[PDB]
Amino acid sequence: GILDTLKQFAKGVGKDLVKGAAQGVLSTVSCKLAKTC
Repeated sequence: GILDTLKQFAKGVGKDLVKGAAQGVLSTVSCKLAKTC
């Protein structure tokens, strides 16, 4: 349903964030003075 629909994309504009967190990691996170990575 609609309540699964928004959840699907949310659990994907959340994977992209987990992917964004899972980018460097230490290089990005440490590099993340003002997100210069």
